[PDB]
Amino acid sequence: RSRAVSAKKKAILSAALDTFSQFGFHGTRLEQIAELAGVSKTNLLYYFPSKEALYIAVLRQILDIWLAPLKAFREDFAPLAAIKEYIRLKLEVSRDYPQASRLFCMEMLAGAPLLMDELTGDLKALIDEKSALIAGWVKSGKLAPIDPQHLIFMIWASTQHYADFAPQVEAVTGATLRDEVFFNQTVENVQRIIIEGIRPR
Amino acid sequence: RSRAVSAKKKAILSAALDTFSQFGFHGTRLEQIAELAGVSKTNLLYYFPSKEALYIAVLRQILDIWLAPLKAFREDFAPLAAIKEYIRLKLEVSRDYPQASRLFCMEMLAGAPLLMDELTGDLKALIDEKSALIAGWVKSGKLAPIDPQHLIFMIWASTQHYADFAPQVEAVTGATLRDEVFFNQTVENVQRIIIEGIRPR
Ligand SMILES: O=c1cc[nH]c(=O)[nH]1
Ligand SMILES: O=c1cc[nH]c(=O)[nH]1
Repeated sequence: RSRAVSAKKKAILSAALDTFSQFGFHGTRLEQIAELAGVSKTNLLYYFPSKEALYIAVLRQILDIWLAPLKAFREDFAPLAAIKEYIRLKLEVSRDYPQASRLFCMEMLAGAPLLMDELTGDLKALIDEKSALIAGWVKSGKLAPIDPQHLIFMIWASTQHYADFAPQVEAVTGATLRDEVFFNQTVENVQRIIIEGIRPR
Repeated sequence: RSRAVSAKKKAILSAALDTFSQFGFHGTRLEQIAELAGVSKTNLLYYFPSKEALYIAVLRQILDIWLAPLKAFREDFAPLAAIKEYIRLKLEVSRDYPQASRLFCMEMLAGAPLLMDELTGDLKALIDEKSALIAGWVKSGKLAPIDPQHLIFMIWASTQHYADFAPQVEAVTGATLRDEVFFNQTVENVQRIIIEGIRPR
């Protein structure tokens, strides 16, 4: 129920996200997340009883933000239209919450030492469910023949690139996703290549 | 053509790759690399005169392997044909050099503090050139109305994804790129999407 209690959790998690994304799992101290969140170690431990708990809690939060649109897919959506929106939402999150993207990525680079079993469990189940859905777009003629998972990965890869690889994107273009023009150019290009790449012909 | 020299340089670069990717730039000490490599610190310093130099060297290796195919591009090439093969080769290097790929990615996550000059200098310079080429194919009607820079980033993103997000790919797929049937499934699919997506119509 409680909004106060949620406000406090979100503050700890937000503070945690920022520290972890700078110092890493092993480099980060609970003492510092507490300082930045404006709460005591005791209070932090009361909500997240181990650094491992907290860290997993922030990573899960990113997944929920990311997977929302995909969880929202239903058997009778217009597929191409749904995918365009998913791409858009994913690029919005790369612009808005790039440190989220970065931490998730950091954890991957280390081998998902903490998040692995979460990927093999909840994530896989969710992807299996929506792969079937997509295969059914394919089976019914609404999409070109494409393997669902590689398509799902492609959306993830191509949208997260702009946060994760921002320094390189900036290096070559002079721009970041916070330039409204460049955001739009990016959305148009990622959408076109992907969507035209899966449009039925 | 000097036997023990060649061998030490390789021992140092490999030791450097492994150590940096565990502990990061600042977590690493030259002593560790030297130790791991079976050379003294002084010896190492003759091959590479600072920690910064060594680190740019390992990342410069994977940069040259990645870019090889792109430097190859010329005005008269069949554009689809060439993009097809580029995708194939990029995924090959994801299969074979995933640790190198991961380190490049980490440097990106860090803001590219140490690599920026390379990105803003030589790499930009190259991508500007090969952008012009690709820009050419589009102008002449040989490709769809695309922005070269973003097509290149999607190739990078989708192909490097299978190395950098390998645990997640395996998590949902049960496969890695070492599994031949998965490797081919990945290439066909990444190719199918990007290629169909940039085909002129
Ligand atoms: O959107 C998502 C969801 C899970 N993993 C990702 O890399 N991206
Ligand atoms: O393949 C490449 C080449 C340059 N930079 C990347 O990130 N990937």
